[PDB]
Amino acid sequence: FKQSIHQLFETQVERTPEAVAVLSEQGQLTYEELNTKANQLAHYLRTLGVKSETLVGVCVDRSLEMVIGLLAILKAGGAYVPLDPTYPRERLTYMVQDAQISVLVTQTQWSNLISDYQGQVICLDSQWAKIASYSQENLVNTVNPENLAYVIYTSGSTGKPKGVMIEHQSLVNFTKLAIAQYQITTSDRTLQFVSISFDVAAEEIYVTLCSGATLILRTEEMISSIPSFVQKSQDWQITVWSLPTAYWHLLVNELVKSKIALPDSLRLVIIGGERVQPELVRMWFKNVGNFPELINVYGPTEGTIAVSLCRLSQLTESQRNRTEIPIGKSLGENISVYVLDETLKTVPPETPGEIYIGGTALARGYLNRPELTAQKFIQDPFSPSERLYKTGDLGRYLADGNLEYLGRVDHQVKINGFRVELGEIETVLLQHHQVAQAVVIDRRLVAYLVPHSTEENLTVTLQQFLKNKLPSYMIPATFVVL
Ligand SMILES: Nc1ncnc2c1ncn2[C@@H]1O[C@H](COP(=O)(O)OC(=O)[C@@H](N)Cc2ccc(O)cc2)[C@@H](O)[C@H]1O
Repeated sequence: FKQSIHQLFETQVERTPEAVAVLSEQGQLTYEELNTKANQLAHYLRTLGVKSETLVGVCVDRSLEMVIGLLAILKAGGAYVPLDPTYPRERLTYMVQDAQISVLVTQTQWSNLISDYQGQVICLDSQWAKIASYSQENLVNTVNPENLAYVIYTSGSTGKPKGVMIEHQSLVNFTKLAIAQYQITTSDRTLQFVSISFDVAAEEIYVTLCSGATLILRTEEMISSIPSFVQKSQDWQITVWSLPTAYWHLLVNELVKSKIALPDSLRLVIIGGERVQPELVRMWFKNVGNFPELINVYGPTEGTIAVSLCRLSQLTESQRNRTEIPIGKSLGENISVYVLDETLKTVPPETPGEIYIGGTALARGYLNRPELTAQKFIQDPFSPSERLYKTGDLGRYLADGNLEYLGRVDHQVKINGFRVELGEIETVLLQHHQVAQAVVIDRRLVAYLVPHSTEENLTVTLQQFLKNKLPSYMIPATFVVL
């Protein structure tokens, strides 16, 4: 039963055309309108040469336009590549060249964001009268499940980011499994929180839209204070929150310090992205109790958003009084989450080892990084038709069957929720004329360096240098010398 993510969306549109698909502070779209507008744009893209396996850059901001754009690119048969407008010009230009993007779906306010850009550009804000002249009908057969849906960049330890290539089939599998796992229904209202730079945005978007619920797009201003976040969520009657762990940590502190009530519509809170602090888990249970439901979700971008989950509100008191909160069990039967030793053998329960993913969840690979792909995406020695992804994460299965996350073997970390390779930062500082050798460590980032020639504005200088190359969260707050 072959399916693309947009076909899944198209089935829902057919079921509930008049339901509200997407709401922002500025306007809303029904399923039918979202669909017809995405089709107009997709037909336009097809006339720009977009077809299966074509990478299309997306540099939009969180808005109805953004959702139209993503869906249109998928319907046209292309794969989208998020280009985060907050990244420096040099980084975005690099990704555009690396990926060979020749179509860019953007907005006039982000013009001049790519250096030397020679391809086709569509500005959704200024060119909508033209896109309105294209067909409103669903496109047929533009893609197969093994075709790409998105290529998303993540931090690279050798000094540049690399694209993780996700096929429709893994994404459709994730989406189907997640809807059933979360029990999403046509009554739910999901807050879209994270930038499309994080694969978690796809969770929020496609889980919502392919189940018939209402996607509610946040503003920048609503997250800067927890009370505003909660109150706005209450005004919106939000039923599902999807939160980066570091943000939920903040939220828990604030809930209790203050005497803030959760929205009465909220039924489910999904968290992930890093190790949840058992103490804050205990504090959530003491002050909030078992409703809303709280779920800890785990996985790398390379396993299509998530591969496991643990329902924290279903844990016993003593399962929660441990020092590690579990990441749980596989999202589904066709996804394997192994703890293996160094010869790729499974180990007895409660023995630590490295986490490997198998089955439907796997990315195709890294884009234009054959050596890195071969090293991470390994042929399964005991199942030769299949691959395993080496997560770099240490874990162990408990006797009760739940997986525990035990840390990293390497120097990847999370800074303010964002995936960071410390070697990326290290590798980039080296390129500067007055840096001879360098080491960056957490925690949160502190840089350690031996200059060629010191001078007393080296902190502000090296930060200026990094500001034009790396995202701001990769910029160490402090530096150290000797
Ligand atoms: N829950 C949990 N605990 C401990 N460590 C976690 C974790 N989730 C993810 N990690 C760590 O982050 C790495 C993967 O980083 P990523 O490729 O940036 O992607 C993600 O974190 C998300 N794809 C996970 C996720 C899914 C769904 C959801 O609602 C929120 C988050 C892992 O290798 C691990 O180190």
